Amino acid sequence: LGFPINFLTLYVTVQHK
Amino acid sequence: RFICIYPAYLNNKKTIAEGRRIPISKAVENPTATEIQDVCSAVGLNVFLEKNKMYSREWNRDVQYRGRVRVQLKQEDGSLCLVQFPSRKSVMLYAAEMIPKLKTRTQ
Amino acid sequence: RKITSALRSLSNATIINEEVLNAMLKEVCTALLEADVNIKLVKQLRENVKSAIDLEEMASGLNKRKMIQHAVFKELVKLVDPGVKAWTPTKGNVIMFVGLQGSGKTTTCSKLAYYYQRKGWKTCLICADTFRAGAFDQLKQNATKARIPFYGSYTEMDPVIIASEGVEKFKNENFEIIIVDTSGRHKQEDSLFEEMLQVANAIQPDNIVYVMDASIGQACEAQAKAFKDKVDVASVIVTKLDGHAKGGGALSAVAATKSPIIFIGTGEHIDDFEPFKTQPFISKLLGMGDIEGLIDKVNELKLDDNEALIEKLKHGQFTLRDMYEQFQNIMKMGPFSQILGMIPGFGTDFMSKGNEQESMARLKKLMTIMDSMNDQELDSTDGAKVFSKQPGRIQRVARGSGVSTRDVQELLTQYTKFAQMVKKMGGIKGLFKGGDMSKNVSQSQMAKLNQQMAKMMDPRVLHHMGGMAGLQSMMRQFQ
Amino acid sequence: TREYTVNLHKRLHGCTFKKKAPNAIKEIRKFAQKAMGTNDVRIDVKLNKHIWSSGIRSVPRRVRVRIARKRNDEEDAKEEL
Amino acid sequence: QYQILKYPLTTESAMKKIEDNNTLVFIVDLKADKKKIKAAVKKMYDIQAKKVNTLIRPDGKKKAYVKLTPDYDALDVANKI
Amino acid sequence: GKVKAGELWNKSKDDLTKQLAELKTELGQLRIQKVASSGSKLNRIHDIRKSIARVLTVINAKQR
RNA sequence: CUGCAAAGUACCCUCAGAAGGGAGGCGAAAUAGAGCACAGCGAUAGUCGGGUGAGAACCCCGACGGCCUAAUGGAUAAGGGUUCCUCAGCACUGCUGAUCAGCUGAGGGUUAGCCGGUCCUAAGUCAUACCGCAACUCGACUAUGACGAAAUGGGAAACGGGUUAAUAUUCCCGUGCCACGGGGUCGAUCACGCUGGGCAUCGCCCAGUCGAACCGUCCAACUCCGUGGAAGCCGUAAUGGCAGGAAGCGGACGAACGGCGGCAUAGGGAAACGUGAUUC
RNA sequence: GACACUAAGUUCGGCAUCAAUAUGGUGACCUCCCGGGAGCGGGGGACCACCAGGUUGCCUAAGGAGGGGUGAACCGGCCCAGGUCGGAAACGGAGCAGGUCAAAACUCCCGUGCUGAUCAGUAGUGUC
Repeated sequence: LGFPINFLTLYVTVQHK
Repeated sequence: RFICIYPAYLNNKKTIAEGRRIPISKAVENPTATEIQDVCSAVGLNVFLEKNKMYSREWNRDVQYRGRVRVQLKQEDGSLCLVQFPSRKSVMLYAAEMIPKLKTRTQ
Repeated sequence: RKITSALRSLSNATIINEEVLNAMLKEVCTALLEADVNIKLVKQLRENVKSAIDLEEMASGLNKRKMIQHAVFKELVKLVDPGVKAWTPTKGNVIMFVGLQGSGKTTTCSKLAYYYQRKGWKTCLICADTFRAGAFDQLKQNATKARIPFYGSYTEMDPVIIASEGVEKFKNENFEIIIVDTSGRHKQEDSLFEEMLQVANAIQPDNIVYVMDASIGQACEAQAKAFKDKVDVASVIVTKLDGHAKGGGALSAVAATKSPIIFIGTGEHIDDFEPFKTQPFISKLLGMGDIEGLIDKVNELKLDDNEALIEKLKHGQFTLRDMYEQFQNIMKMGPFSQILGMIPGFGTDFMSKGNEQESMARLKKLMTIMDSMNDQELDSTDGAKVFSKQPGRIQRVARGSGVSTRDVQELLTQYTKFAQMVKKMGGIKGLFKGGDMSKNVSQSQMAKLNQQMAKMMDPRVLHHMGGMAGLQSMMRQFQ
Repeated sequence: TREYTVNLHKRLHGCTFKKKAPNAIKEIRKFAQKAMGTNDVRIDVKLNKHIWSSGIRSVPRRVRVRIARKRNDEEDAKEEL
Repeated sequence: QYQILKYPLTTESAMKKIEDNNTLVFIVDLKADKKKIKAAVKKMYDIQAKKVNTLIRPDGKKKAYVKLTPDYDALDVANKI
Repeated sequence: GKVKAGELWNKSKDDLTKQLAELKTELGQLRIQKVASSGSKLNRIHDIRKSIARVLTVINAKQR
């Protein structure tokens, strides 16, 4: 859980300028 | 030292507390800082547009609703730049009257 | 840093090797100093390294290449420290913080005070750095920040007076851990080193901690030796490890004092003291020091969770929006990166490899947007839906949070994607349940059911396992 | 919550005899549903055992049943007496 | 030319056999049989093979349960890979 | 790929054998991670096999 | 015959749902959006609560009520071939439904010196040689060789305990072993004792009370030797036996998947961890 | 003793409860100025709603300026974290969430007017 949830959260913030 | 003219000042759709500075009878639909600058610069007034500034009493964040316009009244020595423009009220009003004439509005 | 790549550089094929090694050795060895350049040392390391080889082999059942590492890593700790503990406190403790000018003594004293106050001890900070006039105000302010009382022992006419007032204050305020912050001084300044020795004989300190900056160079050896010979000093604090200095000074200090390195100073924040020891540098240094990190994951998570100290808030009750709670973890999951975020994407991210904190500042801004939402929207089974049916609500939230309409829809879209791993099954709902009836309590539940009897180290282990929001997914995949 | 005497069992004779027990169980459910509008029809096992006492074919002509209503939604919980 | 050993078989069951009965499990070639598996294993891991038991599959490979001597003992051999 | 036919013929009879036993080892270690995580890089575990085939082919052509 | 190009459908509503639908977006075109201009049977069976679930008459828990007793129980041959176990599912299949499955998908699972194959030979079969035939992939005899038994022919050697989601006399622990009419156990019943269960006016009713292969030892029957010396005696369920020596007495050879001791301060069991007997 | 009538007691229900004014507030909106580079600082008029306790109409069978509640996602007023906007700053503004309320609105319970029914059977008077 901690991986995706945290990684998607991470990947989203970077991509959305 | 130039003065400040926010579209809220010339908006007939705004109440007093919302930032209107001139009588509704003379106010205008939805003046845009651009239009304000375009009519002022075309009278011999020295003015520059502060495109991104936003009026504090303006809850909206859109574009048509923001920006600021700066006009030079007096000159460093003291003489008014244009005799017909003493106060700020003078400019506001002059603007409120000329915008509903801009081709872009009569269209 | 770019040697820390020699690491995976380097892991690849195993069709070549010893050369691979010595190069890498030299390569690594280059990016450092190297031997004989700033000191002298290195020969030693790069030696000891070798030594081993022609005396060992990787226990079978394991590719050599790897092993090499354990040893590399292993020597690396060895060169900038190797640690386990922590200090053993008694009824009454009086410690000194000593070291070169600018090493981090005053900040470390405040960190120690906060660390132990949380452990239930009565701390008293003693500002005895008189040379620097601004220095007493500095510790006074830190004391206020951590809520640890501060005595500004500025009757320096005799150590005896300092002892008198420290004794009186400790008694009247039931202090049981006195931390004496001394002024920075050169290891060769006879008058000041003599003053430090004098202060020590009068105050009767248990522990004398040498605060050493991680960036300290070749002179770390002479500095550690001089402080040790003149003030008896046992134990060390290695500061500024949040920088990129390799930290070899730690090995130098360890080698000549034989006193263990109790704590690591990471950041400038009052709670950024820890503990990790040489393991994390070892990890540092490797690409796993986003494995090692996930100590930080665990170690600092038990933090969650106990007695609701988290200010109810944190992941806990805030945990309802889970969505609110997930934002806190991502908040503390920023915070700051334990391992590489697997993340599931790349799309510009434009390097997007890291910023912390910047990552945590983002979660905070999303939190401020949700601060503009109301209970109906926050506790709704599908908060995104409540705004699809009533788009007027979007406009209000944006107004109150000083954000744009698009920013709120973005948060809503992100929440949607979040709730979906969280959804990844079952999504929100099974995680919230488990999540509202469990999560901590739903590891707590588990915490209460499968602690008991476990010592504190054991409970942190268990808390890390919980943690897991897929450990249940691990366990069911296991089966 | 009250005590009631279920006949409707008499009606179970209108079905052949080798199946009277299941018919019984249904009649009790419908009886308690009715009279007793606010009464869901959970039948405690005791009642089931009562009817099935002498086998599927030899149901008694009557059973005394103690039943309880909670008021809101219309449930009922019912047992033997 | 084909090689005898393919790869270790790691599974729960293979672990119990390693820990408690001390054997190693491999995937391999079947037609290695059994002698060949015993020799190959020895020469690769430097050990003494006491017995080999073989099964075809299904997988399309072959599985060999190779039990080592007590002094070799097996947890260690497997740990280095 | 990384190992060409010319380079194999270039090598001595002894260097082929040494190169051979080297490739086998890379292979064996790839298969190892092979059973318990795969680091990798599929293109190579396949190349290792072909490389080995080439060497053996050449050893045969040359007479060792 | 997707399309010029993946532009192969973002976002939102709905739903148990990465399904589907609505809305919307792309393109000249989406009617170009993906294989794309149900009782009958000697087996009449459920009912009440509860669990899970979007959904429960039939999926699971408990209680009550029943069905099968040479079988609806246990172990297996052939044959099947992964149907086994786990997890996720429900468009297909299931005489209704299904959250269930022998279904769909993905993973996992079968471990041997002492179990069996393998070895031997059976009825018989094939091959080579010989000979025949127009000729052979054809044909009988004779030679030589080989084949021909997995429950169920012959046969070197393993028991007890433990362990997995799924194997087990194979793995693990310990120990053992090999090659180079009459006799009588299980079961069943009876008697009495011990353990624990049920029922409750009776004092009865139920279950258990265990423990291998193997190693060692013992014997009946049959046959035979010595002694002895029957002329009517010995013996059987019955036939029968004898001076070509009967009974008796003493010996030799000599059985069980049987007894007894070990194997076991092995294993197993919540506990007691029995003893005799009958029919066998 | 038994009945009646007026006064009247108990209880559970029903229906219904103005208008126009002064002074002081709060709020909203409009309209004029002065000052200022912004956020603004300062001052004069007008209208509407509501509140506090205060009159009176010549007003109704009654009509007290009573006591709660809710205050809605926003859409009443205040105080407004954060964030936002103006500002180099100091600060100031708009303002969600949150809190709050003599004074948007909406609602109860009081009292007060008639009013079914109930219970009591006392107070008087009258009859046979």
